[PDB]
Amino acid sequence: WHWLQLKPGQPMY
Amino acid sequence: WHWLQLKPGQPMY
Amino acid sequence: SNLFYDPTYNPGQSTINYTSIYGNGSTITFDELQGLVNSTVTQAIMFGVRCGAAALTLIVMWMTSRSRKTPIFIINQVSLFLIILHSALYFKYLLSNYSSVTYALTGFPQFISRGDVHVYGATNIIQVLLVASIETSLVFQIKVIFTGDNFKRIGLMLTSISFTLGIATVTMYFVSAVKGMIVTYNDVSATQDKYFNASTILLASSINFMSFVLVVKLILAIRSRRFLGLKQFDSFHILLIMSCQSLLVPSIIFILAYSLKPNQGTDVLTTVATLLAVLSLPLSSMWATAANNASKTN
Amino acid sequence: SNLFYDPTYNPGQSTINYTSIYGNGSTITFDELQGLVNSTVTQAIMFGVRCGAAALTLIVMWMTSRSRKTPIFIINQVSLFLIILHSALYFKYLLSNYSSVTYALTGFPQFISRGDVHVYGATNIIQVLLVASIETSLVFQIKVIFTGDNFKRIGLMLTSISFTLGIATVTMYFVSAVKGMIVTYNDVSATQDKYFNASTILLASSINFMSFVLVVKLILAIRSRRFLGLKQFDSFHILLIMSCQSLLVPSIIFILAYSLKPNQGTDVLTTVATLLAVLSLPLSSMWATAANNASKTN
Amino acid sequence: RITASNACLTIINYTSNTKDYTL
Amino acid sequence: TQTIGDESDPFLQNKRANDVIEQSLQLEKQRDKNEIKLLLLGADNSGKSTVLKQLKTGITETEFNIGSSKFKVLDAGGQRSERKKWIHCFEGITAVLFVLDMSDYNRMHESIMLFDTLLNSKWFKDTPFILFLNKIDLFEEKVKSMPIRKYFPDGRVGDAEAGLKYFEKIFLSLNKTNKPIYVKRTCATDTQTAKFILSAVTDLIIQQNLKKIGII
Amino acid sequence: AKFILSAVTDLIIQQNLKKIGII
Amino acid sequence: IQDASLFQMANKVTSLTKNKINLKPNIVLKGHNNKISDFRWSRDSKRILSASQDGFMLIWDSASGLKQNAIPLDSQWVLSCAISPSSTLVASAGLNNNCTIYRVSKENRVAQNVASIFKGHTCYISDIEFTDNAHILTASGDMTCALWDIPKAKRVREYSDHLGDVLALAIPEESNTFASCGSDGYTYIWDSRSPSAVQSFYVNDSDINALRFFKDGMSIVAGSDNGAINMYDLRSDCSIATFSQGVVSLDFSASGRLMYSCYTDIGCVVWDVLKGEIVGKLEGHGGRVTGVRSSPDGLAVCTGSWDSTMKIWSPGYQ
Ligand SMILES: CC(C)CCC[C@@H](C)[C@H]1CC[C@H]2[C@@H]3CC=C4C[C@@H](OC(=O)CCC(=O)O)CC[C@]4(C)[C@H]3CC[C@]12C
Ligand SMILES: CC(C)CCC[C@@H](C)[C@H]1CC[C@H]2[C@@H]3CC=C4C[C@@H](OC(=O)CCC(=O)O)CC[C@]4(C)[C@H]3CC[C@]12C
Ligand SMILES: CC(C)CCC[C@@H](C)[C@H]1CC[C@H]2[C@@H]3CC=C4C[C@@H](OC(=O)CCC(=O)O)CC[C@]4(C)[C@H]3CC[C@]12C
Ligand SMILES: CC(C)CCC[C@@H](C)[C@H]1CC[C@H]2[C@@H]3CC=C4C[C@@H](OC(=O)CCC(=O)O)CC[C@]4(C)[C@H]3CC[C@]12C
Ligand SMILES: CC(C)CCC[C@@H](C)[C@H]1CC[C@H]2[C@@H]3CC=C4C[C@@H](OC(=O)CCC(=O)O)CC[C@]4(C)[C@H]3CC[C@]12C
Ligand SMILES: CC(C)CCC[C@@H](C)[C@H]1CC[C@H]2[C@@H]3CC=C4C[C@@H](OC(=O)CCC(=O)O)CC[C@]4(C)[C@H]3CC[C@]12C
Ligand SMILES: *[C@@H]1O[C@H](CO)[C@@H](O)[C@H](O)[C@H]1NC(C)=O
Ligand SMILES: *[C@@H]1O[C@H](CO)[C@@H](O)[C@H](O)[C@H]1NC(C)=O
Repeated sequence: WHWLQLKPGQPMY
Repeated sequence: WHWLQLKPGQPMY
Repeated sequence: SNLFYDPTYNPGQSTINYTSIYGNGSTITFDELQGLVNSTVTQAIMFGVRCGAAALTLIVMWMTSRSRKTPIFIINQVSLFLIILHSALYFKYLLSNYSSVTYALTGFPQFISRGDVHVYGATNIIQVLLVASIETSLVFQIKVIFTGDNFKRIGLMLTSISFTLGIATVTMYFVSAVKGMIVTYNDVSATQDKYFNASTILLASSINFMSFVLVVKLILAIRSRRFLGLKQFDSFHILLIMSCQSLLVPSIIFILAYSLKPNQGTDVLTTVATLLAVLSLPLSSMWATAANNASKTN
Repeated sequence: SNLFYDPTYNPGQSTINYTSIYGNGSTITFDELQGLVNSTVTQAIMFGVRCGAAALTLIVMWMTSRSRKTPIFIINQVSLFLIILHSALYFKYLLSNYSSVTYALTGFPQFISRGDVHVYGATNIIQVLLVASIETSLVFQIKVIFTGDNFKRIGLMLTSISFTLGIATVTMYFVSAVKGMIVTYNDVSATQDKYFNASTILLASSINFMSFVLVVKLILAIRSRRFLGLKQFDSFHILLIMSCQSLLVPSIIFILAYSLKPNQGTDVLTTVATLLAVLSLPLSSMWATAANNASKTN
Repeated sequence: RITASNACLTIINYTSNTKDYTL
Repeated sequence: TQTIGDESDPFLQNKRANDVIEQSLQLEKQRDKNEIKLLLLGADNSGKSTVLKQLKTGITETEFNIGSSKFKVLDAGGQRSERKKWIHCFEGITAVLFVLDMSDYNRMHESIMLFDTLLNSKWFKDTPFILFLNKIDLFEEKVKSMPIRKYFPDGRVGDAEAGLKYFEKIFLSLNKTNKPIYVKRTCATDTQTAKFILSAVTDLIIQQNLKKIGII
Repeated sequence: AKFILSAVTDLIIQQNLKKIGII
Repeated sequence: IQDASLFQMANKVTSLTKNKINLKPNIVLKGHNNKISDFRWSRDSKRILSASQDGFMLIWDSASGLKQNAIPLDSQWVLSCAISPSSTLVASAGLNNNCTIYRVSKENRVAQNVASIFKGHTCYISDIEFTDNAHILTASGDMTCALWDIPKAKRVREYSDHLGDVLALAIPEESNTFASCGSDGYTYIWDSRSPSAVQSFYVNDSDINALRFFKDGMSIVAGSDNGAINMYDLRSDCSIATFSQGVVSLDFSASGRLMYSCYTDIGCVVWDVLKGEIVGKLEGHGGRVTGVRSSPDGLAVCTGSWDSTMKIWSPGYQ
């Protein structure tokens, strides 16, 4: 189990 | 214009 | 050409070393770059499945509709069109400067431009509107299934809890979009992850709770239908099947996205879960009209 | 962070130097590497679109089709399931050692697995079965649309020319399959695409010719239907719209796939054109039943 | 004959005589 | 001696007669499977003869050879009150042609009831219908004079096209399962009526094979 | 009876489902 | 008079068995493709004629299973068939207004002989029956029943005391008298040498679709579309037994105790005549069972149906 994440410029899926 | 190209191990589209 | 002859050798472990901001060396193996590329490819596969499924549900909803200008028809067309537009903007993000290994490894911020930031903010705005459309459809479903009851005690309370969950997750997606837009407006290499996880867990629990309400109320409606005969397959069984589908399947996909290993690009399984939570309603309307006309034909 | 402070500098022209079988230096720019990754991601996007469109067409066809076990239903289900299975094996290919930048940059046959060779052979077999189902569907379409007419000389000639084009396309696809399979089992860095280009042009010309035949025969049936009254929008107009779509749109996508710039991964647009040539018939059946029950019950 | 009972009698007699139940 | 008798003696003549009988039977069944039959029922003295004549006793097998297709038209006649008994024979037919004498009001009413019963009989449930209004010129002449109050429940005097459209709507409002029904106004000088029957038969076979493969 | 009240509830939920267009 | 009933007279001896009557199938095969319109036994039990909507009239062999002669027709739309008692003349009519006497000879399927054609009716001809080697009785949709001749080729007498379509005809195997039915229901018997009607019976406002004389020749049965069967006597003008989907065809056995019957949707059924009760329904046929006729000798029974099949039963006296 892990927390979901973005990248620096990734939008919000 | 370009004839369709298959990479050396690519399968058929 | 020294290493071609060797029958046993692992070129996945060999060292790519490039100029970067941490230093001129910056060594990394081929397997980690291939993990990055497989993450981007898996994101592209899931957003392609999203875009294709929404495009064909839009086409079939334009063709297989008995009634147009109906409100749920318009809400579903807005939902599927926003899925298509968000998937298009995500395709334009994946083939762009941010996703590229020219910026995913070498963190030079000159590669990024203001157009990519505008596209980022546009994609976040379209996701906020998509969550608003999804919660609008779910609250419309609950508010139309809970009309008609003569004991409006648990019904109004459940509808207000559903409205509170819907406006709560739309507000959480909105504040996540504004917080991400200001932090990208300040520094192009900065990210916020808490509000995203909050809004995603709120959206998953919203779909789970409203699907629970729909399944239990459809079970009670089918039991009240068995009092009036009617042990035939009907529209209410289609509604129960698709409601239990939206209860079980995207919950399992959300649990799978939180459960699998990170850094393989499978975190966007929440999109496929959101997609099936959208498609629970148009495919049930298609199946309901088809079963109605096929039962009148048979 | 010496060049991180630098406002203007181009990392796309910055040079990766890595080891390869052709030489120790093997300098490359980031533009070439991101060209490789963008081509792989574009292939992933189009094949996700293909897989999602075919999967949701299979689900809606299982929900909204009146008469199952009809031959065109079985041919459509087989062709859509072969698009899904082909797309699934192509997903298995894109995330693997053949498409990876480990092999596409460093020509190491040690990374090539024989399980991947089995995947390659299975993909070519599924592709041949897919083209067989497509030509079966289009030959069935002509062989049914030419029944009824009293001068069975131009109709038999056009049906035989269609069967000739179909048998030629299936045989050329099978020749391409075995001609690639025996060489890939022999040498993992060799290929044969001229037979593949011939079979692709045979498939595009088969779709275009049988769509021309269906468009002309349905326009003649519409003009001969207007002679008997019957000026309403009906199933024949739906068939003419879908056959004109399968005449114009996949031929334009084939022309674009042969027209756009190479090494961009846009060459798999032929799979979207064949996808729409598949989907012309289930959407026509959906529209035809969903406007026939509308006109004849509502 | 005018009476129907003789008609019923000749029917039942003609079906009764020359019969068997060999099965 | 009324047993099966498989091992009977003169079996050579029996097996030299049964096989020539069987090849004759299969020959004429293969001959009469390809043909397309048209019923042409109408009613007595309705003017079927005029439309069949410009197309070109009892039942008249008016066979045609258009192309590779070999038509057949059965000129029925001598209508009788119990046609339902022998009407079972024409299950095989592709279509019924119907002829209506437009000017005759009582024959119009009786033919409307006959059209309804033949339209919703069990035997013709598959088979589509073609309708011919035989007296378009006589109805255009006599629609100005004497409107009949059995027709027009609600319908002005107007032209004849109004009223004619009422009739061509009430004919089309009689099919339960929406079989193909084609309608035509034919006159004694109607040059274009063989085109109608050929177009109707081709449209019939197209809509009977595009719902047998499954495209509709 | 509760027959009639349940049937009225069922008719109203079915009619509002049909008006809002799920059915 | 009316008080005499066959069931009440037959109360002294009821049925012996009511189940499992022996019937042995002999043939389930045909070369036909359309529904059997009519089939009829020759006067000797050797051969049976049959026809369909296809062009052929077939002579079948009762003992074996294969076909002796298959005669094509001038008119494809045949409703009835007949064989002369001399078994050299064969007859057909229906939906053509013409009765056609062919001659079967030289064991062939050529149909080389159209001996005579009769154009006297302006309506369909429903029933054909042969009186002798020379006469031929047929009944039409118009009221006439004509007895043509093979040498003379003209009518002798026309019995037209009926209104409505005449559907069937009955000749006893033995005086020389016939009977007919109609839509406006009547079951007159005629001596067939005078134009007047000898008898008449109850109308019951129904159409009558099937007529058979009793094997002794003194009784008559008449089946209808409402499922009713009448059992009148040739004499005294009294109704005897009502037997109440419709009756398409009837026949008796050689004994005369059980009546084979054909119903519209029930199927083939056997009735006990004395008891008046159902014994031994025959569900063997796949399609709608058009007709049943038993043999003159009585050893066999023949059944025909819409599924283009013939079923020859051959019981051990049933
Ligand atoms: C009938 C309609 C309502 C639905 C079906 C059509 C859409 C699914 C298609 C039609 C045109 C497509 C677009 C055509 C071109 C582009 C540009 C493309 O841009 C890039 O790839 C940019 C890459 C770079 O700049 O390096 C991204 C996908 C997108 C928006 C496509 C997204 C999918 C779209 C909207
Ligand atoms: C009834 C219709 C409308 C919807 C049915 C959809 C399901 C059949 C799909 C959608 C979500 C899918 C799942 C999404 C993701 C995964 C994870 C995937 O990858 C792993 O588990 C990784 C294993 C490893 O590490 O090797 C395996 C398939 C699975 C369970 C999929 C199985 C098929 C599922 C349940
Ligand atoms: C129901 C289905 C049939 C809807 C139709 C969808 C497709 C027609 C769309 C969906 C995704 C689209 C693709 C998305 C992105 C691209 C990349 C784009 O290329 C670039 O812009 C990259 C340039 C670079 O390499 O820098 C060319 C069009 C293409 C292949 C698009 C072509 C049209 C596609 C296949
Ligand atoms: C919309 C409906 C009709 C179709 C739904 C399809 C999805 C549920 C499928 C299609 C593509 C699938 C994905 C394709 C590839 C991968 C990568 C795979 O991970 C790997 O790369 C392999 C494991 C490893 O490398 O350790 C895990 C499953 C996953 C996410 C799959 C999960 C299930 C997905 C999203
Ligand atoms: C009839 C409809 C409802 C079916 C919809 C489900 C499919 C669209 C999904 C279900 C399971 C999926 C598969 C699950 C796992 C994989 C393996 C995945 O490859 C890997 O995980 C890496 C393999 C490697 O290491 O080479 C590629 C996608 C694929 C085939 C997926 C393709 C899409 C599939 C077939
Ligand atoms: C069932 C029907 C509705 C399908 C309709 C499909 C079209 C809307 C799609 C199919 C293919 C698409 C095209 C595929 C690829 C391209 C190239 C793409 O990129 C470029 O032109 C490259 C730019 C560069 O050189 O950098 C722009 C969109 C375009 C024309 C797409 C436009 C939209 C198209 C025609
Ligand atoms: C080659 O690799 C080194 C790392 O060892 C890197 O610093 C350098 O920029 C690369 N390119 C050239 C042209 O030396
Ligand atoms: C990558 O780093 C290693 C570490 O010593 C070095 O030997 C090698 O030369 C570097 N690669 C290139 C291309 O210079």
